[PDB]
Amino acid sequence: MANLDKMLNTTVTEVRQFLQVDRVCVFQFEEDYSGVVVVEAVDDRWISILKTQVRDRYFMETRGEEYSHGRYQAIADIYTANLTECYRDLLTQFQVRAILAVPILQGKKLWGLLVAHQLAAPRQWQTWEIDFLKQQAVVVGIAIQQS
Ligand SMILES: *C(=C)[C@@H]1/C(=C/C2=NC(=C\c3[nH]c(/C=C4\NC(=O)C(C=C)=C4C)c(C)c3CCC(=O)O)/C(CCC(=O)O)=C2C)NC(=O)[C@@H]1C
Repeated sequence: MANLDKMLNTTVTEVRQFLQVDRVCVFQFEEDYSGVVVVEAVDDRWISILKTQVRDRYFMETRGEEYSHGRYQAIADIYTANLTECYRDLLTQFQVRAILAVPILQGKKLWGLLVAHQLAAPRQWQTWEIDFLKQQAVVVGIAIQQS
């Protein structure tokens, strides 16, 4: 079968349950580095962002180049982090307190992001959790090719 959608759904569920976080989702980039939240596991208590189309200026202007070379975002508390206003308001609209966002690659090509959000309260991200989510993104990268 190699059903990609099923594997991705299982992945984000697996991650959300194991890290005990409020949302894990996959953001898939369009050809211009806009994109869509294509798969999501979220706690019922918060609003689902599934299939939201996002036109993020940082991604669209850089064309993901930094994320293609392994940059990631790990922020425990988005209100004390130094974020520009419009990006903080996107996160606020997604009800985010803390964010761990890692690149999903096809070779060196940035295909999307694998993102964990904490929505209840801030949350320190541990070293291993960053490695965990990155390694999950590796597994997704393999699956995408062969889907
Ligand atoms: C203003 C014009 C807005 C805008 C600008 C910026 N976005 C920025 C960085 C950025 N954007 C993302 C995107 C997501 N985070 C998610 O959780 C999801 C979906 C589930 C998406 C699509 C991330 C991860 C980052 C961090 C990049 C990084 O620095 O590692 C920035 C730069 C950050 C800053 O200076 O605060 C700007 C500016 N994005 C908007 O949507 C509107 C258009």
